[PDB]
Amino acid sequence: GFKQDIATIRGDLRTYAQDIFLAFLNKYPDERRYFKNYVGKSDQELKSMAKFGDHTEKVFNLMMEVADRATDCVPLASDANTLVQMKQHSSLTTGNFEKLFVALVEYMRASGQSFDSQSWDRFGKNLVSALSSAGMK
Ligand code: HEM
Ligand SMILES: O=[N+]([O-])c1ccc(O)cc1
Repeated sequence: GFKQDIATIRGDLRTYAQDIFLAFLNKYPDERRYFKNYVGKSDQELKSMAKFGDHTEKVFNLMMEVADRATDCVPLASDANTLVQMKQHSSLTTGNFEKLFVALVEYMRASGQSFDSQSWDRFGKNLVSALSSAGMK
């Protein structure tokens, strides 16, 4: 289930982080805008860049901490608040997050693997709702 999926992702965090983020950027290419140093680079080119891997790992690390502190896929209001208040997120809406979680849920379905995709779908919805509540537009 959802706890096991956190263990699976954490187990190979850099590979899942890159694979899922790239699925996100390729599914929603206008999102590439917020990431000026990833513009005009192939998946392969990006996976060779230390800093691409480092930033995606830090994002998915924090995402896995928020997932782990959640109860029945409902995140803490304080985790939501952390995500709205970070300077790096100051020009984002809930739609940016929605799209990430649509990409994460589609990756999992398309994976060979028994991910609890419906739980990640629900976690994404709950987090987008909590982010709104904490004042993100
Ligand atoms: C659960 C979802 C997300 C989490 C946990 C998260 C977490 C983080 C973290 C930890 C950083 C700092 C990275 C570092 O210093 O290396 C960061 C930066 C950033 N995040 Fe997010 N983020 C999320 C979603 C998004 C989304 C959906 C967008 C845009 C569509 C976004 C845009 C950015 C940008 C532009 C930065 C700064 C530049 C960069 O580090 O690449 N984030 N985020
Ligand atoms: O998935 N994301 O939103 C990300 C991914 C990588 C990054 O450096 C910043 C944000």
